[PDB]
Formats: sequence, C-alpha cells, structure tokens
Amino acid sequence: ANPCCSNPCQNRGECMSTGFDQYKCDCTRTGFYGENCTTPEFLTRIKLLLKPTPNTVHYILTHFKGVWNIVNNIPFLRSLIMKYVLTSRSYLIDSPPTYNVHYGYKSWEAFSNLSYYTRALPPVADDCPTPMGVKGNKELPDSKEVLEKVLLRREFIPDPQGSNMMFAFFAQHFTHQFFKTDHKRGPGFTRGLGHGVDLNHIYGETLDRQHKLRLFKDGKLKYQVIGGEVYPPTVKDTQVEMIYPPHIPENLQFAVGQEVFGLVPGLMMYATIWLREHNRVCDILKQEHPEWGDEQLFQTSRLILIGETIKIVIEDYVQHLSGYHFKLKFDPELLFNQQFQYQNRIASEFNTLYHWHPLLPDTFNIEDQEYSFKQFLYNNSILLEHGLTQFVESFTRQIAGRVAGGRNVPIAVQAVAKASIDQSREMKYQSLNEYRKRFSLKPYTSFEELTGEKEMAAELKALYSDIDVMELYPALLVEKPRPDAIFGETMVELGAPFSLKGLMGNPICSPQYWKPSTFGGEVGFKIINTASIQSLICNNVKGCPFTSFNVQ
Amino acid sequence: ANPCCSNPCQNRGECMSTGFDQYKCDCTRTGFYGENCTTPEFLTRIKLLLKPTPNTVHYILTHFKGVWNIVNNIPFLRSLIMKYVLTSRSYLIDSPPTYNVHYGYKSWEAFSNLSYYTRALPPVADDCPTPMGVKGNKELPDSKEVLEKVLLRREFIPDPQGSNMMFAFFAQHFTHQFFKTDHKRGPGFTRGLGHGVDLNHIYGETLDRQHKLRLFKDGKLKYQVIGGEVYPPTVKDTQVEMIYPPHIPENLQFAVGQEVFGLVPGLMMYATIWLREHNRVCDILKQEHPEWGDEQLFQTSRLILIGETIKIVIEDYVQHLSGYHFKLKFDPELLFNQQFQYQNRIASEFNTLYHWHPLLPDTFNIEDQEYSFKQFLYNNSILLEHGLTQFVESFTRQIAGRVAGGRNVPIAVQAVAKASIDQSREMKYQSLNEYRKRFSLKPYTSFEELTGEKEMAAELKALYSDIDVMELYPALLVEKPRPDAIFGETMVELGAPFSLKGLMGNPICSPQYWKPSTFGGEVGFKIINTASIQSLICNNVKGCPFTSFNVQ
Amino acid sequence: QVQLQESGGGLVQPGGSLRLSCAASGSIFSIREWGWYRQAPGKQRELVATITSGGTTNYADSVRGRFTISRDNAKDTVYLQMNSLTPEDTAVYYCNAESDGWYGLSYWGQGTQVTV
Amino acid sequence: QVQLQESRSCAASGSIFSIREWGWYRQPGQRELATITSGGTTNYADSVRGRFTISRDNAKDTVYLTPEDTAVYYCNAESDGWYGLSYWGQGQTV
Ligand SMILES: *[C@@H]1O[C@H](CO)[C@@H](O[C@@H]2O[C@H](CO)[C@@H](O)[C@H](O)[C@H]2NC(C)=O)[C@H](O)[C@H]1NC(C)=O
Ligand SMILES: *[C@@H]1O[C@H](CO)[C@@H](O[C@@H]2O[C@H](CO)[C@@H](O)[C@H](O)[C@H]2NC(C)=O)[C@H](O)[C@H]1NC(C)=O
Ligand SMILES: CC(C)Cc1ccc([C@H](C)C(=O)O)cc1
Ligand SMILES: CC(C)Cc1ccc([C@H](C)C(=O)O)cc1
Ligand SMILES: *[C@@H]1O[C@H](CO)[C@@H](O)[C@H](O)[C@H]1NC(C)=O
Ligand SMILES: *[C@@H]1O[C@H](CO)[C@@H](O)[C@H](O)[C@H]1NC(C)=O
Ligand SMILES: *[C@@H]1O[C@H](CO)[C@@H](O)[C@H](O)[C@H]1NC(C)=O
Repeated sequence: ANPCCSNPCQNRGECMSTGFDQYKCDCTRTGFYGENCTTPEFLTRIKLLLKPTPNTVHYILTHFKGVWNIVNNIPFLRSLIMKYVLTSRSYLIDSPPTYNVHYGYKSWEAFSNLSYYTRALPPVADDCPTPMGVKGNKELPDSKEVLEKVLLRREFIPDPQGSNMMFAFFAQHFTHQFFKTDHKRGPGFTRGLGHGVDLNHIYGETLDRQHKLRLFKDGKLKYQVIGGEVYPPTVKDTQVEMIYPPHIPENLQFAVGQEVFGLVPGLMMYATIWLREHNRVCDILKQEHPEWGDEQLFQTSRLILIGETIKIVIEDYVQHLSGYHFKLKFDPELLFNQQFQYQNRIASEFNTLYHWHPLLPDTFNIEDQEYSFKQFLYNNSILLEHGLTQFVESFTRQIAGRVAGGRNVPIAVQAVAKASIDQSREMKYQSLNEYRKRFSLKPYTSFEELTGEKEMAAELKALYSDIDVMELYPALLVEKPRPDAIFGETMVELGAPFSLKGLMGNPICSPQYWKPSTFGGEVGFKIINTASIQSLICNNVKGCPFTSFNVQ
Repeated sequence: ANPCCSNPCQNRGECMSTGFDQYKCDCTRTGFYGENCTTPEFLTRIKLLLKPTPNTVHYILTHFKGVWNIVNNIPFLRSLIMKYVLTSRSYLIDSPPTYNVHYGYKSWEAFSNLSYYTRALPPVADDCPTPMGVKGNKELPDSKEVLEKVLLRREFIPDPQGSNMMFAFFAQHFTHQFFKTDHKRGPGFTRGLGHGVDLNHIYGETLDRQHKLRLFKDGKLKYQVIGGEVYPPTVKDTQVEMIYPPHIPENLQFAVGQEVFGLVPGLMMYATIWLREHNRVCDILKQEHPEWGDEQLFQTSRLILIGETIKIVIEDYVQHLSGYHFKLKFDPELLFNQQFQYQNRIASEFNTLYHWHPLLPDTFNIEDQEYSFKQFLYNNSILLEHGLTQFVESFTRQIAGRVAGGRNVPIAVQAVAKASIDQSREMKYQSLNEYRKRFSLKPYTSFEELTGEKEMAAELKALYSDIDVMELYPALLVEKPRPDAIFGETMVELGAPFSLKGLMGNPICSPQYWKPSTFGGEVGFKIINTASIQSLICNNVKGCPFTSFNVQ
Repeated sequence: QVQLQESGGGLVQPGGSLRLSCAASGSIFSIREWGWYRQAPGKQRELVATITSGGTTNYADSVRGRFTISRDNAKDTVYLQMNSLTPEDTAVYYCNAESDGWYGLSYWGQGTQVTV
Repeated sequence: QVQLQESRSCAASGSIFSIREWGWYRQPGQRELATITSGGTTNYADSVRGRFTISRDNAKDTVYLTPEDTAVYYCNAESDGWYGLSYWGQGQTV
C-alpha cells in the first residue's frame, strides 16, 4: 500500500510518500541524482571507477606479509592507514542515529529515546504486502525449516582462523555490556543506556548497583577469597540482583555487574579477571596518589579499564578476527584532524549479526574433562576446582567453531538460534541484499553466489524462491567464507563499521579526555597504551599463563 | 589542603595533585607548556598576536553599517563570516562534556549521568581553605548586602538596546525547556534530560505527558476554544500535572508541556502561539501527505517546529541581542566541512548567567493597564480579556530593563535574585576572573575596571576586598555594559559559546537530518528556512499584528 | 529470576470457557518467550501456546483457533483464553518462560487444574 | 503543587522539584522566621541561633527541626523563579 514498500531509492537515498500511490527520493548528498538516486554525478563516476571491492582490499590485507611488516614498522605509514580504516568505516554509520523498530522515518522520539536499539535500515512498513516489502511470497519460510536445513550442525566445523575459547568467551563477555535486550518491551529495546563500552558489565548499569558492588575503600570493588584466590563477592554480602537457578547455594551466588554472568563459568572467568584488574589499578593509582580518596580512585580506575578494553579489542580481538597482516592501532589522536562524532547508538543489526551461535563447541574441554552443556552451564564449582589458571590454559587450546559456511549451529542451542531468525522478522528487517547495498556491497544474484556451493543454495531457493528476499541473519551463517576465514563478506562489512564506531565513539577517545591527567597521570595512561590480552591475563592470573585468541 | 586549590594551571591546562603538597599541570593541546602551561608554543605566539580582543571585534560588528549591508548581500562572504562565528564559539565548549557539581575531575559518572548540569569549570574542592580556592576571606560577603548595595533597582533602568517584553517572555519561554532545575536533588541537577532545543516545554518531557497532550488526530495537539480562539486544553480534559495556586478554577487550569507556564500570562502567550503553530503545520503537512497517519504528522511537525525555533533564536533573538550589523544566518551546511560535535550538555554556568532578573519591568503594561506583579501573576484571565492580539501589540511596545550596569533588579524578585547568588556558592563556583580566563578574557584588575564607575566599585571592594574573589553572577549584573548595550563583555563571551553550541548541536543540524525529506519535503523544509518571530505571530495571532524584539 | 503463578483453572462442562492467567515477576527483561503447557493424567507434557517478547504466537494443532495466548506487558501477565472446552482438554496447565541466550534459564509455574 | 503536613517534622509531597528553599516559621498575639535551600544554605533567627538546626531528608521528602518558644510552628516551601508559589503547612507549648 505504501509507495515506499519496494525500497525504490538507491545509494542511501531516502523514500518519502507524496500521495497514496507515488514516492519521491531525497538524493541529498548521496553522490547520485534522478528519480531513484541511480544517476551518478561526475565525481561519483570517477570514485566508483577507482574504488576497489571489499574482497579485493581484504586480499591485500591478508597477503604480502613481508610488505606489511615494513609498513607496520614505519609509524607515520601505520598511522595513515589506521586513520583511513577508522574514517572510511565510520562514514557508513548514521551518527546522530536515525531509525528504530517503530520509526521508518526520522523523528524526535527515535532520536531521543535511548531504550531503543537504533536501526541502520528502517523497518518494512506494516501495510506492505510482503514481509520484505513487495518481493517474495506472502509469508517468509518456516524458520524451523531454515534452521534445520542449512544452519544446524552435523559435524563440528572448527574455525580455520584458529579462534579459541578464550576468544569465544571474550566476545560473549565484552558484547554483553551493550547487547542487553529488554524483552519486557521487545527485541528492539535495550537496557544498556550507555550504548557502548562503559563496562557496566563490571560496575553495574545503575548507581545503586555500582555502590553495592564497591568496597568504598581505595576505590576497589568488593571481593571474597576462595582457596587463597580473589573472586567476586556474594549476593548475600552485596544484596546485588543476580540471575541464578534455584539450586545454586548462597556460597556460589557471585555478584557481578551483569546479572547473567554467573550462569556460564566462561563469563565468570572474565568477570573475575576484570575485577582483579580493577583492584590492581587501584593499588597502582594509590601508590601514585596517596592523597586521593576512594571515589577518585574508583572513577579513575574505571576510565583506565575502559581504555584497556578498547585497546585490547582493537589490537588483539579485532586484530585476530580481521586476519590482516597490518598491525591495527588504538590511537585516538588519529581522528583529531578528521570529522568524527564522539557518540554511539547501538544498532539492532549489530546485535543480530553478533549472534555467533556456531562459535560454540560441542563440549567445553578443561584439563582432560569434556563437559557437556548440561554439565558446564550454571556450574561455577568447575571453575573453582580447576582454577582460573587452568581455565585460561585449556580455553587457549580449545578450538572454536566457524561462524560462516553453514551447518555449524550446535543442536543444543537450536531454540535460541531459531529465535534470532524470528526476532529479525518481528522487527521487520529488510532483506540481506538491502543491507548489502546499504553497506556498499553488491547484491547477491543467486543463492549459489551467496553460499559458494550447490546443496545449501538449492535448499534456500526452495524455501525463499527469490534471492532478494533472503534474510540477513541466516545468510550471515551460510555465507561463503573468505578463504580459510571465520566470516563471509557481509559479516565483516557490516560488523566492522558498527564495531569501530562503538570503540572510537567513546568519550575517552575525544581530545578533551585523551590526555594523561584523565587517567591519573603518565603511569595510568601507560596502563592503557600497553594493555593486551596477554598482559591482562599475566597480571591477574596466577602463574601468568600464555594466552591469545588463536590456538597454537 | 588540596594543592590544586589555587587554580595554578593556566590556558585550560588541568591540575592534578601528585602527593599531598604537590601538583602537575596537563598542558596537552592547550598550545602552551611549562609548569603552569604559561610558556606559549611558537605557533601559539603568532595566533595570540593576531587575535583581536572581543571589544575590538564588537566595535567592528556594531559600526560600519554601510559596509555590513554590502557584506550581508554577498552570500559567499556572509556564509564565511557566520562559519567563523560558529566554529570559534564552539571551540570554547567541551564536547563531550566533562565536570559537574560533584566532579572536579573527569569521570564516567560525570559524563554519563544526564541528571547533572555540566560545568565549564570544575567546582572548588571542599578541602580548600577559602570558597574561591586560597584567595579571599574564609567566607564570601553577605549575599544580602551584595544584593542591596549594587543589585537592587532604585529607578527602572530601561534597556538602551530597546529589548521589549516580547523579547523578555520569549527568553523566559525558550530557556525554560533546558533550564529545568530539579531542586529535590539540588541546584546542580536538571529535569531536562534532552539538554537542548527539543521543545519539551510544548510537547512534554516524557512520552506519557506527550500522549496526554496529543489529540491523536491529524498529528495535532489537544486544544479548547474560548470565545472563538484556540487555547491549550484544560488539566481536566488531559490529566497532565500542572502547577497552579489553589484559587485557579478548573476552567482556567491550562495544560501545556511545561508545568509552570500557567503561572504567568506572558509564558501562556507563547505556549498558545506555539500550540497553534504545531496544528497549523499539521494542516500543511496533511495537505501535502493525505496518506500520512497521525503519528508521522505529529513527529514531522515537531521536527519542523524545532527548526523554526532555532531559526528564530539565531536570526531574530540572538540577532537583536548581539546588536551586530552583520546579518546572522541559521545554516547547518556551514558546519558540514568543519569539525563539530552534534551533541550538547547544558552547563550550570549557562543557567546561572541566564538569570536575567533586571529584564523584568516594574509593571506589565497591557493596553491602557499597568498591572503589578501580584495582579499579573497567575491571572490568565488577563490574556483572555485583552486577547492574544492585544498582548502582542502591548508587549512589543513595552521596554524591558537593562541587565548589565548594576542596580536594576526589581525589588519584587529580591528573594530569587539572592538565591542566584547563593546557589552559585552552593555549587562551589570559581571566581569571575577564573571564568574570564576560561573564555579567553583578560582578568579584571580592580572593581572600578569591572564596573566602569566608582560608587558601586567601592561597595564591592569593601565587601570582597580582592577582585580575584569577585563572584561570577553579581559581576554579570554590575559589569560595565558595552556602549548603549544590554550586556557587558563577560555575559556575551560566556553566553554566546553556550548559546550557539546548544543551537547547532541539535541532531536536526547534522547532515543526515538536514535534508527536505526529514521535514516532509520542500514545503516543510521551507517552513524552517523562512521562519521568523514576525511570521510566527502573523500566522497564529488574529489580525497579524506587527512584532519584533525591539521597541519601534 | 522470574516467578510464575497460574490461576483461573477450575471445573467446567463441555463447551464452556475459561481464561487462565499467569502472573510473572522478577527478571522480566530476560524472557524472550512465554508459553502455556498442559499435562493430562498419565500422558506427556505437551505444548499448548507460546508467544515471544516480539509477539510471535504459535499454537498446537489441537488447540489452534479456540485457544488464544496474549501478554499484558503493563501487568506482566500472560493470558490463555480457552473456549469450546472439550473433555480432552482436561489437564494441569503450566505457565512457562524462556530466557534469552543459549545459557538462559527455563522457568515453570505451579500449574492450575482444568477439569472439563 | 506541594503539600506540607507538620507533626523534633514536615512531610512534603508533590512538585518537590520546584522548591528552592524550605523554612520553619512560628507565630499568640507577628509571624517570625530556620530556612534551608535545596543546596543546603542555612539561615537562622538570632534569637534561635542556638538549639534546633534545620535539615532535610531528601529520600523521605521531610524537613526536620524556653517558654518564649511557645508558638504555632509552621512549615514553608518556596518555589523557584520569580513567579514561584509559596506553600504553607497547617502548623502547636512550653
Ligand atoms: C521509549 O519508547 C518506549 C516505546 O514506546 C516507551 O514505552 C512505552 O511507554 C508508554 C508510556 O510509558 C506505555 O504506554 C507503552 O506501553 C510502552 N511501550 C512499550 C513497548 O513498553 C518508553 O516510555 C519510552 N521512553 C521514554 C523515556 O520516553
Ligand atoms: C545521577 O547522580 C545522582 C546523584 O548522585 C544520583 O542520585 C542518587 O541516587 C542514589 C541511589 O540511587 C541515592 O542514594 C542518592 O541519595 C541520590 N542522590 C541525590 C542527590 O538524589 C542518580 O541516581 C544518578 N543517576 C543515575 C541514572 O545513575
Ligand atoms: C565483528 C567484526 C566485523 C569486527 C571487525 C573485524 C575486522 C575489522 C577490520 C579492522 C576492518 O575494518 O576491516 C573491524 C572490525
Ligand atoms: C546569551 C547571549 C550571549 C546570546 C548571544 C549574543 C550574541 C551572540 C553573537 C552572535 C556572538 O557570537 O558574538 C551570540 C549569542
Ligand atoms: C558440577 O561440577 C562438579 C565438579 O566440581 C561436579 O562434582 C558436579 O557433579 C557438577 N554438577 C552438575 C549438576 O553438573
Ligand atoms: C606556577 O609556575 C611558576 C613557574 O613558572 C612557579 O613559580 C609558581 O610557584 C607556580 N605556581 C603558582 C601557583 O603560581
Ligand atoms: C485578574 O485580571 C482581571 C483583568 O482581566 C482583573 O479585573 C482582576 O482584578 C484580576 N484578579 C486578581 C485577583 O488580580
């Protein structure tokens, strides 16, 4: 019914109805003009002729290792290339944000209401004849059939990039601070009003939860000692709201910033490491500032840990995920002579694409045990008995699952994997190819091109009929991966802009914050600029075990 | 006791204690180095030598009218000058924001907690020996003596710039959307969580309040008809919370976005005009989009009225206040090639300097009547009796009071004027001279230089002793005004950066919002770009009476 | 944690109607899906109706059309409207809530008897 | 609007966000002035600048406080802005 249901405007043009049966495209600043923003301006033609494809740039970054080693050792050249990465990725994100699940047009409600996830593409209007707009059947295929035919794991497919379980639990722990869906309102709403890397999963989203977690001495967090080792405190001692099954004794109800972290021992591992890191920085800052009070010690340690987090996520986490031979760099100064908005709004599509269910292995292998999901879940005495050191050593060695390539979602998590398909439909997501175009990717012309094979493509064609109504989330999991990579093109080219914008958009990266006195002086500043996943584990885990996000 | 109490770091360098009796200054990106950031870098020496004083620039902008008339008719030159105005003012504001009343250092609490007013200068620490740091007596002078000796009005001093009561009530109506102090917590806290020009004083701060004010037909706001004229609806019909004395009948309890606007007929005048403007824009948009529903009609009209507000504030309100012969321009495109943060946090000092109590006249002259404060306050039958047309005609003719120059606070508002002094002390404001240096102004070296006279200066010297202990708020009201101007140097050089930053920081000025489709098309876009105080009144007040912010 | 408490069950004759209520409290933010299940004497527990936080409803074949599941978000109450109660609908009806995430907990109520 | 109900207590309810200053006043045979601002600034009558000092419990919205002290003690709340309303409680022997 709506004239814009077909999504007629291209190249980030915006569709507006001008009557019951006609539309108008706003081609402002798209580089294009015409009825649907498809006639390029002269300068646009030149830039399109010279722009390499993402697959071409990915090839350059994943080959020529000897050339990149020289580039990585010339600071001016490393900075120039990292700057271009930041600025080109950031250009793909609307900031200030625009749409959400309830507003396919810009509105003050969609801008101001922080309880919404934002939306990179507007939702399909309710009165459109088909779920994707005008193409496809009246109803999308049964998500249960989509799940079973192309998503569910037959045999475990390891990640050829070597992602381990330290990586898998880090991704879960890290993203659980800004993917906090408020299901009381719906899948398009969030509880993480900071909309980014504020470490609320360590310190709590609200002030009263933070104060219950704090010791109010030396800026530190409350803690307990179990077998001579530091762990988070108890629910009884802190009165902090946590989610535990009813059979967990009080002795094992750990209180941490995120209320679900006590449910999986892999998250309690990182919750313990980061708590130790906070108190360690308190000790360092107290030695530098004996005149400081508890409040300033706490606030400065939190700003330092935010810096450490962004530092580790860029130079270890994203570094591994990218597979690039170029050495990525966390350096806020790269953006000081550029246009950049120091703000972020978490996008629903960022949440959706991060449902990396195939990452999960079939068992959780610690020392010589192979724990099943039933044994591993909710059982934090596994962590206590093996110890933090052993968890780090084991999960460094255990391979994780490949996310792209299809048929790698473990059967144990099939219900939540189906939920990810369905929630996308509840939020009226546009199609895969609409999102591909939104991020300057060429639309797939068939299912075989999407998957790079024949069997899953035939299954998908029988279910969806038309490639232009294929859905974003299942496509991400069946996409043809880059050679020996964990992801396909669509995952990287959507996830990377969301990811880097959420990291550099943090206020500590702004010029008025990015200075030594913000972090208690040069000593605290150096803690950020020398942080790594290896130093995080080395300083806070007994024995300083070797760790990384890749198996060795 | 705190080694930063003396405010040793200059040129926006930041002080950090390094032990109980030592400090270090962070001079990062200030343009200076050395122990107190007082040694200028080579390029800083050149820029400082080429920079003219605010008084020199003010003279050029207020003279050579024939030259400015030529300049105003050259679009390229007008744009370039306006661009320099916006960029140089915005450079003075920290964005993302930093301090608040509780944090003299940067913290995640001060950044993220929207309930605080932000602070352009950190508060004086609690362990400092004097209120201003280390200078002055252990106690500031009695604020009642300061009020009586140099602030209270003897005879009404009219504004030589010609500001009228249309201006005064516009100033009050406009700023009441982002100056909404939450005194339950304290004077450093706000209920305006939007921190800017969101028109919550028309639409309500919360969705629940907005929904009670909306008609839910044609996008319009609810209304009533009194003598054939459109007025805001009653509390009984909408059930919104308003503040009224216990003698107001139910049929006179108007319901508007801001709960105090029913207490003064001047505010109810603008509330009625703006309510009419919203429904007028709803009619225009409905004629352009018969296919649109109520929700989109409402949201689009609100974005248009936000744009109209910013347009009027820049090209009429600030244009009048500045006294400039240069014609200011609201053009978000001026910033598209600049570095600029499309965000804003309302500063406590912006609120404090906006306490323009001397603006109020002795009586409110409507037609042939001269109402007292007691007769005018809470008596909205005055508006219904004379009518909206007569209110505009009268208040366009009535002169308002001079804000600077001293001794012009009407005795009827003694209590609130004294509270403005005391609240500054409650929030531990730094001195006047610290705020002048913060905004690149030369510190005053005596009270006679501050006032430009001898009588009030001698009173202030006896009370404060040292000019470096003079307080910001009373200085603003006693400061020597510019020639035949309403304000002195400190008011403009502090108020302008806050004003322009709050106006252009709005997301509708960002490139992804500033396009015709955002506002329903070229018809809606044109409503913003042709808006003025005269067209606002002409379209919504019977008879289209002449109006301006200056008496003719 | 989420607490679930069913009510509305009772004794009715064939053809009668009955609205079951499930009052929920606690960590409601974590519940991606609500459900009604029944367990007849001697037989396995079976799905009756589910609704997700986004409003996706599913029904068992034997109850589709005459049973309706819905959620009152303001009251945190999931309702099951039952009409045309045949004697085959006799069972203990249980309320259920499924949490977000592959780690998410499953919650079950105490049940309410529907004898027809 | 702000309701004040007296009862060592002045229980307040309503538009508490608007009250810049709370005050205690006493009045057989003029009303005389303790006051505390929303920021904590306290003033006192010289005659009483000794015992009972004033204080506010923000969480409870309650303001707390010789034979010459025999009077009817009233609770007062002053609103922000030059237009602000004044609120008075209902108000007893030594
Ligand atoms: C943000 O938007 C949500 C969605 O509209 C608002 O939640 C609604 O609130 C109203 C009134 O409080 C209720 O009548 C609706 O039932 C709510 N809807 C949902 C889905 O929960 C929320 O209030 C908004 N937040 C703010 C601060 O305005
Ligand atoms: C913003 O800061 C204020 C001031 O610290 C917070 O208000 C306090 O809340 C705690 C517990 O919620 C109370 O114990 C204090 O008494 C409150 N203080 C005041 C002055 O009201 C407020 O909670 C913060 N906002 C957020 C979202 O965290
Ligand atoms: C979630 C995933 C997409 C994170 C990710 C992976 C790679 C990159 C590189 C630096 C790039 O921008 O190409 C960024 C972010
Ligand atoms: C609050 C007051 C200071 C408003 C105001 C007055 C003048 C100006 C001019 C354009 C300037 O920037 O010098 C801006 C804002
Ligand atoms: C939890 O793990 C411990 C090992 O410390 C084991 O003894 C216990 O049986 C486990 N419980 C469950 C329910 O898996
Ligand atoms: C500031 O620096 C100067 C040296 O440039 C030093 O003499 C002085 O003591 C320092 N502190 C203050 C408060 O001036
Ligand atoms: C209210 O205003 C009217 C004029 O419209 C006037 O006649 C009346 O006396 C006023 N009432 C009070 C209580 O001031």
